[PDB]
Amino acid sequence: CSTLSLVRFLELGLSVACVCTKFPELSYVAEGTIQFEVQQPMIARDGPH
Amino acid sequence: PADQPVHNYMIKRLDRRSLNAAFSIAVEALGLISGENLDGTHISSAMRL
Repeated sequence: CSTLSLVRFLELGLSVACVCTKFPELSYVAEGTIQFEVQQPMIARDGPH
Repeated sequence: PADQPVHNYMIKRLDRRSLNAAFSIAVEALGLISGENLDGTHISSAMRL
């Protein structure tokens, strides 16, 4: 006979690419989003500029 | 000549009538009433209520 070799995802190395998480109500969820905040630096020039 | 005093009998029969009223209940809800489609959440319980 043959024996099936199981594999568990978190034991691979690929898991370092994504932050998995349970979410047992994903079927009830319409469009969902995420927001980013960011502000840039600036330098104070002189002369004609 | 005189006349004797008259008697008589008679019968009256019944008749048939009936009432009715439909009561339709839905699909998604019959899933939740019987507990079959029920999921373990804090949101499915409220919809079942």
